[PDB]
Amino acid sequence: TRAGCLIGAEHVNNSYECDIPIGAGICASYQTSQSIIAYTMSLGAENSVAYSNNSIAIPTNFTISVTTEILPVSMTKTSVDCTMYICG
Amino acid sequence: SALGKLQDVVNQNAQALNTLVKQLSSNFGAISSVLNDILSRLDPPEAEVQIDRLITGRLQSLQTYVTQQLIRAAEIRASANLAATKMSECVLGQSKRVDFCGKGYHLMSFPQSAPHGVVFLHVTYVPAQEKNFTTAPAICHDGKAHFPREGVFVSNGTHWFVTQRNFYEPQIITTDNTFVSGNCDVVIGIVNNTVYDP
Amino acid sequence: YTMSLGAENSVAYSNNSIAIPTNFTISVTTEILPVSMTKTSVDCTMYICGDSTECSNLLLQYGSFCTQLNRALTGIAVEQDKNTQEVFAQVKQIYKTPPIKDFGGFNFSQILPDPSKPSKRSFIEDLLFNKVTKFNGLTVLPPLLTDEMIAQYTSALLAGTITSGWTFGAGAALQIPFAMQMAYRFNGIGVTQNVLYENQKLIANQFNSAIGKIQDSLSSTASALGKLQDVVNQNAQALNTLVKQLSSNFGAISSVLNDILSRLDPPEAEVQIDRLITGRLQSLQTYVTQQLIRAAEIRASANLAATKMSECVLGQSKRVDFCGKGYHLMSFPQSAPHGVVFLHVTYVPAQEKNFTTAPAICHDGKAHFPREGVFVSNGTHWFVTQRNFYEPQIITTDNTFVSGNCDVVIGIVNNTVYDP
Amino acid sequence: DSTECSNLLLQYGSFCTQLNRALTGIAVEQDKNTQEVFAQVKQIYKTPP
Amino acid sequence: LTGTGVLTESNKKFLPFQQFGRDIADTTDAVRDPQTLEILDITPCSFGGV
Amino acid sequence: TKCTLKSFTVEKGIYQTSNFRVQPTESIVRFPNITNLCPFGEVFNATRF
Ligand SMILES: *[C@@H]1O[C@H](CO)[C@@H](O)[C@H](O)[C@H]1NC(C)=O
Ligand SMILES: *[C@@H]1O[C@H](CO)[C@@H](O)[C@H](O)[C@H]1NC(C)=O
Ligand SMILES: *[C@@H]1O[C@H](CO)[C@@H](O)[C@H](O)[C@H]1NC(C)=O
Ligand SMILES: *[C@@H]1O[C@H](CO)[C@@H](O)[C@H](O)[C@H]1NC(C)=O
Ligand SMILES: *[C@@H]1O[C@H](CO)[C@@H](O)[C@H](O)[C@H]1NC(C)=O
Ligand SMILES: *[C@@H]1O[C@H](CO)[C@@H](O)[C@H](O)[C@H]1NC(C)=O
Ligand SMILES: *[C@@H]1O[C@H](CO)[C@@H](O)[C@H](O)[C@H]1NC(C)=O
Ligand SMILES: *[C@@H]1O[C@H](CO)[C@@H](O)[C@H](O)[C@H]1NC(C)=O
Ligand SMILES: *[C@@H]1O[C@H](CO)[C@@H](O)[C@H](O)[C@H]1NC(C)=O
Ligand SMILES: *[C@@H]1O[C@H](CO)[C@@H](O)[C@H](O)[C@H]1NC(C)=O
Ligand SMILES: *[C@@H]1O[C@H](CO)[C@@H](O)[C@H](O)[C@H]1NC(C)=O
Ligand SMILES: *[C@@H]1O[C@H](CO)[C@@H](O)[C@H](O)[C@H]1NC(C)=O
Ligand SMILES: *[C@@H]1O[C@H](CO)[C@@H](O)[C@H](O)[C@H]1NC(C)=O
Repeated sequence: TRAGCLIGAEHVNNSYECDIPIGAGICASYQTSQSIIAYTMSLGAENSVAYSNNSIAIPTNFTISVTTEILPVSMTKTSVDCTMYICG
Repeated sequence: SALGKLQDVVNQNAQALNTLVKQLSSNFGAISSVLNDILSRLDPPEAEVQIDRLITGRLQSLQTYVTQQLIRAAEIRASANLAATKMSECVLGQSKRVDFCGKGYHLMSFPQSAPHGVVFLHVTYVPAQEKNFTTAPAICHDGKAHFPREGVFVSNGTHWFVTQRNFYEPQIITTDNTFVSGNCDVVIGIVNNTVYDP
Repeated sequence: YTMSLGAENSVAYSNNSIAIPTNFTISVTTEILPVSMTKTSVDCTMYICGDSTECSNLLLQYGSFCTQLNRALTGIAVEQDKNTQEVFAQVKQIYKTPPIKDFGGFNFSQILPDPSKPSKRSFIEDLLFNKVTKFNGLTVLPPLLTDEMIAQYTSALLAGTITSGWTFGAGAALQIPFAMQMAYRFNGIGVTQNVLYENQKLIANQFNSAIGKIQDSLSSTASALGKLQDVVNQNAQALNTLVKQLSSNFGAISSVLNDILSRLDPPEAEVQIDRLITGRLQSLQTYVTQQLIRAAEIRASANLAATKMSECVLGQSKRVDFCGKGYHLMSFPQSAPHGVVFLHVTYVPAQEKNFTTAPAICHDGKAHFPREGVFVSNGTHWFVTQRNFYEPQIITTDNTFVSGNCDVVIGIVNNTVYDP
Repeated sequence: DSTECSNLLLQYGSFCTQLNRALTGIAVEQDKNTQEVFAQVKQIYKTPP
Repeated sequence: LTGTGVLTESNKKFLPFQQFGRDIADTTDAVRDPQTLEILDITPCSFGGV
Repeated sequence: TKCTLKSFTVEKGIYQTSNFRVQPTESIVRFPNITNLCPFGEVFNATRF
């Protein structure tokens, strides 16, 4: 590979959504006997919108979805005693 | 695996505290790591030499820990400012910022408490089950163009209709949903269609 | 001499004078934003002492500082990878442009990729890539997303912005002609979409001229990509200073471990070894602190760039002076070495004209206020136009709402209102 | 105002050189921050009489 | 000039008055063989974190 | 991996454990030719003392 060479995993010619980032696009995953494969990661699907200046796509239905996301605000506030820490 | 950021912060703080307590019990190039055995089994010169060596080592370790804590506190302050502005712009009001209050059209958000963090419940409006129609920029009936006021000129093949830009709702093309400006000789894509007068 | 703060303009402010523009021009401006730095990971044990077991023993006796430095470097690399992933990979479905290019009349052959290239980039991307220009334990780990993958990400973003517009980032892809998308983007800044369908050729010509001027500026001016070049130079200088720190004795007999071990007796030898080790450890600590500060700055810049992308490329934001100077219509992201380049398409009106304004008019005693217009007049007749484009229209009751009488408003003028 | 101390300090590498570089960078950062915060308009206007 | 690394031939030329060469950094790039007067390049053998 | 992670349960992902480095085998002594030989032959094996 570009970051070296991978010893212990076979190199396949497939392209799936990878989970373990190896490096320089290489990705490993335990997938079928089953073993660790080494394939180039994909960027999603291969959708191709048939664009034409005569048609439009207007949605008819809608699905309400509730998405969550966490965000840290504070930490554990501490205070060390230097005289006792350095010299007990 | 959803609660990752808060768990990562807690684990980082715990690892920092553990490595600090471990570095306190280091040699730093001395003969031992306890001060009593050094002051009791050495002559005063070598005793104070080892003491100042351990003091320098512990001071360097504490300074490194304080620098790491300051960097982490700056990162957490940035994240907290981001969370606060997100709270203010999503919960206290509807935001038109794309991909800010969740992926999709923002509707509402519900904050939730969390240990050393905040959890949001951004309600997103995502369309689905779309269908293609035949569109056109405008129409002209009385030799003058008719651009849509607020809507999209769609057509199921035979009859033309005007609908919202985010929901299919075919309506009769009337003069209240379109405005007249100029003739239909400059715009490209003009189609011939009649308009119903109320 | 004394610096000048600019020109000295004096706006002739008046209570009955307004300036409504009659023309406009599309100006495409660039905005360089760093996304990630080079992934570096220096080995503490190899950098402090090379080929010496006594050095390793003494270093493991000093504590676990090398483990802390390795963990910090791994965290920095993971943060850079996460920033690179969150900046570019905004859409989970790669789109492709159709073979026929009839996008309203615009020329998009300067930013879309061409098959006659092994890297699958564009002309502007190639110019940006051509503009920007192991030893004792340090290594440069390659990034996760390669240049081709970032190019494909940018290509999918351009395809979604051209064909679908902004719905590709807020749900499924909804195809829409480029003329209708431009009209809907114009109808979100104040100006009515009727001016685009009547001046589409002029807008396309101005957009092509702006693209050509941007290409000429990127090809001629070598100091355009200043932020990325400065970041690369700073990283290179930091690495060079870190490497050159080994040629220092730090108050010892020499700077080579083997020379001290073969010339000095074991106690003095280990004394000089401790001196060199603590010196190199302080050097590596300062280097790691500076790298962490720079990585925090780069992460802040990458978060800003990701927000700008998600708010201007995947949609339209009315934030003033956030995406190009002027009314933001659209933007196009472009790949860059360790950076991103946004092609902010702005709406800048020009060629204004003085007009006499008024708050409202009352025809039969009841005041008539404009819905979304302004009561301008050329001295004789009164007309209502838009707020960002001059368009004289007859003052009718279909565009003006009546509320109360003209007895309290200051600035009332008598005028007739045509009734359809 | 010492030469022997200067030599003994230069024997410790180029630390304070990097410190001076960082100080110059901080100064330039403050300058450009003030410029981007206050000097946003490219034409000074005047209030009417 | 002690050290370790792979000793291979290079393409650079040395005038018959110089000695071991350096690089942009403070490491020994190339050395001049004091036996056969040949130009040798010093490259550290491959190393990396597993 | 379980040793450097200090845990018997290891999840998925990449994990750095140590630093691989090729070690040398033998040494090479390079020195110029022996030309300026000290005339010791005419000292010990002299014709007159
Ligand atoms: C799109 O625009 C071109 C411009 O010349 C025109 O010829 C064509 O009829 C339009 N419609 C389609 C479906 O291509
Ligand atoms: C929209 O989809 C939902 C499923 O999420 C379904 O229950 C509903 O009937 C659909 N509405 C229409 C009008 O098809
Ligand atoms: C929608 O797309 C399909 C795909 O070929 C096409 O046959 C059809 O004419 C388009 N328009 C409508 C109204 O279905
Ligand atoms: C299209 O819409 C019109 C509107 O009434 C309807 O009569 C017709 O059945 C629809 N379908 C077709 C194929 O025209
Ligand atoms: C629409 O009506 C005009 C007016 O007579 C005619 O010239 C034209 O051919 C018609 N069809 C179009 C524009 O497709
Ligand atoms: C607006 O200015 C442009 C020059 O940028 C010019 O080509 C165009 O004709 C002008 N439009 C009007 C209506 O004057
Ligand atoms: C678009 O621009 C390219 C180069 O910038 C040029 O070769 C081409 O003729 C232009 N027009 C079209 C329709 O591609
Ligand atoms: C408007 O009036 C001002 C002062 O009365 C003058 O300087 C300016 O040239 C006039 N025209 C425009 C377009 O501002
Ligand atoms: C003002 O505009 C109206 C509308 O076209 C025109 O009839 C009139 O002559 C104009 N007056 C002047 C003084 O330009
Ligand atoms: C505008 O101000 C002038 C004072 O110079 C005053 O004479 C005039 O009546 C004012 N007009 C309005 C509409 O307030
Ligand atoms: C406007 O008209 C009203 C009655 O129609 C009259 O009382 C008032 O004086 C008029 N004002 C002007 C400025 O002509
Ligand atoms: C040393 O001796 C060898 C053996 O003949 C010869 O090839 C080489 O050139 C000599 N080098 C010098 C510097 O005299
Ligand atoms: C003197 O001659 C003897 C006999 O050949 C020899 O062994 C010895 O090395 C010679 N002395 C020197 C200084 O070479």
